[PDB]
Amino acid sequence: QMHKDGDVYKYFSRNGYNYTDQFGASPTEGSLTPFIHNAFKADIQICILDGEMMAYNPNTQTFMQKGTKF
DNA sequence: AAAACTATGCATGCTCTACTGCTTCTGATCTAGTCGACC
Repeated sequence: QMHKDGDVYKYFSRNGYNYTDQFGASPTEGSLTPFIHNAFKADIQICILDGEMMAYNPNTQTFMQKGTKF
C-alpha cells in the first residue's frame, strides 16, 4: 500500500512493515518511484493506493510469477 | 762486548653484526548455516 503527499511517498506491507527504503521515498531514489512519479494526473497530490508488487520481464513483456524466486 | 729500552708480529678473549631455520600471528579465501519477510 502506497501513501503519497506531494513529493513524499511511503510504502507499507501486509503486516505493516515499512518498505520505503526499497521502493523510494522521493523521485530522486528508489526502484519504482522515479518512474511512477509522473504517471499521476495534475490535480492529484494526496493519494492512498492498495495493490500488488510484481516482477516484470520486458524482453518477453510478461509478469514473472514470484513462486519463490527472483 | 754486555745490558736495557723499544718495535712489530702473533696468540687470545670478548663483543658486535649478517644469514638460515623453526614457531606463531595475521590476512585472505571458501564453505556452511541463520534470520527477515513475503508468499
